[PDB]
Amino acid sequence: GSYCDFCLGGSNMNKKSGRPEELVSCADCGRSGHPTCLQFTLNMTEAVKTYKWQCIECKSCILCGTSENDDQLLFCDDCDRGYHMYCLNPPVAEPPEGSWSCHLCWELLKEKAS
Amino acid sequence: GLGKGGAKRHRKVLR
Ligand SMILES: [Zn+2]
Ligand SMILES: [Zn+2]
Ligand SMILES: [Zn+2]
Ligand SMILES: [Zn+2]
Repeated sequence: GSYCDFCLGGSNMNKKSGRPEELVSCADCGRSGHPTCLQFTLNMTEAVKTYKWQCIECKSCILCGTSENDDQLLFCDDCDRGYHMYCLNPPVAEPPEGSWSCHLCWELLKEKAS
Repeated sequence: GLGKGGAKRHRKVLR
């Protein structure tokens, strides 16, 4: 069931669009969101569709998995995987406060391109 | 650079 935390409809019923969609259900508490509503992307939506995703309230560092220094955690808005900027492989300073694509998507990126 | 925020996104800002 669940519903988008923006319209509170469902993954087959948009409350603000009157049409079906597919929310993002957290694998910790169980709250959902419309990808289009979260400003998500296809890789993120797709990613989060098949795996955990975990709402931001239950977030964590795929790297650590403690969400401790979330002040550094990087929310790859391309699957949701969170990494403390200083946890990544090619660490960053702050910049990915929104975009970012983590290593999963990236290596998938480098592979995607041609 | 602005704090308008088209939606909210993750990041969790105190609950
Ligand atoms: Zn929505
Ligand atoms: Zn949650
Ligand atoms: Zn970490
Ligand atoms: Zn990613």
